[PDB]
Amino acid sequence: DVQQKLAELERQSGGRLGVALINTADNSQILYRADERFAMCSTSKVMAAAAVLKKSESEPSLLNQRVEIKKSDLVNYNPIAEKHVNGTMSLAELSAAALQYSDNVAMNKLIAHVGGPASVTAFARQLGDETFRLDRTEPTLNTAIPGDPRDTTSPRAMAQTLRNLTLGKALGDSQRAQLVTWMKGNTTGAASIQAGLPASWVVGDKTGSGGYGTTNDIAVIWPKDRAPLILVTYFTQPQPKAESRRDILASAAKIVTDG
Ligand SMILES: *C(=O)N1C[C@H](NOS(=O)(=O)O)CC[C@H]1C(=O)NC1CCNCC1
Repeated sequence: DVQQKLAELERQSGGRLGVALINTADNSQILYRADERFAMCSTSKVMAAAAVLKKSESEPSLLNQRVEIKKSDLVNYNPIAEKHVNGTMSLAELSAAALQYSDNVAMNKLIAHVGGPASVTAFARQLGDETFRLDRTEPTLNTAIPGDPRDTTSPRAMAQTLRNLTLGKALGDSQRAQLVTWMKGNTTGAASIQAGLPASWVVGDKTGSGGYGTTNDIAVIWPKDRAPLILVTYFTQPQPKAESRRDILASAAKIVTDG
């Protein structure tokens, strides 16, 4: 059965695997270590962008507001922001960069705008997600030290929240659509959950990686002519310098779907 297959995959992987699937056809779930904490890494960018979208509902100019980019903002991973040094990007542009290029400067500007990691966390609490915690900014939020609760959530909580954000009513109509549009346009993701699904299925996802070989993906999935699914696959390893294992996420996706 599905639980045995996931346990076997986890054993083969040598690490710790967390899965939560929500099938909106029947409100059923497939859960594996779904209440354990895992470091989110770049998957936390979805919540930061959603927090800005929420604020924009009462401030219609917000997505157009200009944010300065300076050398001092640069970190290491900034493919979009590094092209606008001494200029500005709008909050919409920063959201797109964070979600589609995983730019870490862009994430930091979303965090700062809403008031910092504790404000992103407070947004999650307002949604009814009492598990999510964003503690740090980029780049340090990705350390993924085993046993460290900073910058973690559980698969169950993140699946339920991603469902709320992309399919439910957490966000206004325009803002929900915007988040879905951004996630459907991500430039990565094909090697993770998508690699375990049929070619025809439509996916909006956000990946992440970090210390301890942490390899993550969170997705909303539209199978052909079926109600959507939400899938969270989090994975981390014992060794600080372990390499990423996107194949494990693909394999988990294949196990928990009928595709
Ligand atoms: C997110 O987890 N990131 C951002 C960037 N893109 O990876 S993706 O998987 O999101 O596409 C690089 C990996 C990761 C990240 O921020 N890693 C840190 C880079 C700086 N050193 C510490 C790890």
